[PDB]
Amino acid sequence: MNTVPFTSAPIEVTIGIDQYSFNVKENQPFHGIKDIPIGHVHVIHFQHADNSSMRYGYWFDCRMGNFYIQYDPKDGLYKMMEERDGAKFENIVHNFKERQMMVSYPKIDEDDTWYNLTEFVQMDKIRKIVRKDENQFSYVDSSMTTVQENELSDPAHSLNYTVINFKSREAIRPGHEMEDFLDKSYYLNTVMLQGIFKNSSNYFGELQFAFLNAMFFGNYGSSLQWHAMIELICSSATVPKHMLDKLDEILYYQIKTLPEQYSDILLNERVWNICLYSSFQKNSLHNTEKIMENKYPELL
Amino acid sequence: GAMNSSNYAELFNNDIKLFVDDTNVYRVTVHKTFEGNVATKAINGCIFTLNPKTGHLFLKIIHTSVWAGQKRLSQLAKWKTAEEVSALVRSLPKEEQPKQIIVTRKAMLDPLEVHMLDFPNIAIRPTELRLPFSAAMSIDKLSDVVMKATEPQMVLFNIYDDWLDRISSYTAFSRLTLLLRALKTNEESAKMILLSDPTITIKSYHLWPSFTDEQWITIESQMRDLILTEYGRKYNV
Ligand SMILES: CN1C(=O)c2ccccc2[C@@H]1O
Repeated sequence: MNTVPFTSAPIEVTIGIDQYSFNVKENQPFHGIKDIPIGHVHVIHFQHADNSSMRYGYWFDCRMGNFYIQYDPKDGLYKMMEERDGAKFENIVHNFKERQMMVSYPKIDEDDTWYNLTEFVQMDKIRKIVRKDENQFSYVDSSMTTVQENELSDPAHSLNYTVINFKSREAIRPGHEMEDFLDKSYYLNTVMLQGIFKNSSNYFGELQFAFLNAMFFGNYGSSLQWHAMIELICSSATVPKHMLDKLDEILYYQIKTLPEQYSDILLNERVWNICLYSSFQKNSLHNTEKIMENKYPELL
Repeated sequence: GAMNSSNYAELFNNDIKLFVDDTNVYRVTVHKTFEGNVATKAINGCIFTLNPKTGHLFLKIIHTSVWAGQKRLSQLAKWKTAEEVSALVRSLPKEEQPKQIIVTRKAMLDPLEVHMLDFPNIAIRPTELRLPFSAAMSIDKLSDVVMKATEPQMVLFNIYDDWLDRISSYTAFSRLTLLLRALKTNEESAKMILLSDPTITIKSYHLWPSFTDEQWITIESQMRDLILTEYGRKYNV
């Protein structure tokens, strides 16, 4: 169980750690988070009390180094930094645990939510979507645009999600226009799965990462990507049965965790009604359909 | 963007454009079966592809064999329309290809856009206008060539006859839409107006009677009256 220690908390901020959040007051004795479960990626994220705009945060994996958080008064944000020195880091953390100046990652033993939301998400794939090779952790915020969004402006601050476009030559074989448009299985299985993602776990990992960035940062391009990757599976008549069962589980836990007061902007009415009631897979998402009907019958 | 009355003169500028109407592509009669159920029987249709600046009509005849053994024909018809429009564009020399294709029905947008991916510089546009091109099959010579076709066939016409020798495209398109609107709203009366005098002839290479300028004024007034009468009848006004 690892630790993301903070050097201090100079500005009042709401701090998220995965699906949990804590309020920290200005200059409150706050020295970070302990007992972070090993074996999953994690995200630590921030909303300043004085700018409810720009949520931002850092994706990380404690197996990949000794990360701390230090406030930068010039750039005005809490920054993630790696502590090379395992023993500067160790004696410091040691102190802070002794003074009980760390909050405990508040996992309920029975609770598999975070695993369920991050099952296929790997740090190495995050770092390919979020290109910043000098760090082992990846920064995301509310305003970052996607590569696709940028084709329709700073390339270094982009989310390099795989571009999905249903009215594209990549999506449509010459001479199969109607076939490939109305049944996207070619695009899903040959172009995307076999060709670009290599396997369904990588596909699901990007889908899960896009959802989490939409939920935690309100990142609009991420929400677009999550919906596109759902729609591509649902609009395919031929999908491995194992992917369909896993997708239902994936979506179920995303819909379960979504904040109720965000469903209006996080859920695309057209995609969800098409996927649940019109598409080839309208009868393959039983758990997702049931939680959607009992929680957001308004959208449908 | 969508084509409407605000940008209507754009049809007669020097950017080559085509209207595509798919209303008459998939045509059926509905009848009872021996067992008392209902069945459809297809008859030949056509794609109506019209250059409104020049009058050139590319009438692609859709023979009923196209539908043999196919399911969801109303949906297939839109894709067949898109396939044939794209094939037409590919057959034209580059300097003859349209810069815009305006579809009369919004459901034609995605099929055409997909079939036209190889032509990124051709815009595909809907329209808010309620254009009466469905009534093309009330023009006798067009209906006749569609029904007599025994195989797929493209037939070329100028839907304006020789009018452009004397009037502008804008005026010719207004005259065409008036005639078509009238034929749509009351085919019998409209054809009576055009056809009441058999000594006014139609030239072998024309679709419409050879009205003098002053007879056209009379005819156009009669078509206006027809359309307004029908309008009051529909809405008890
Ligand atoms: C520079 N700093 C580090 O070396 C470090 C390590 C853990 C917690 C806090 C800090 C500190 O600020």
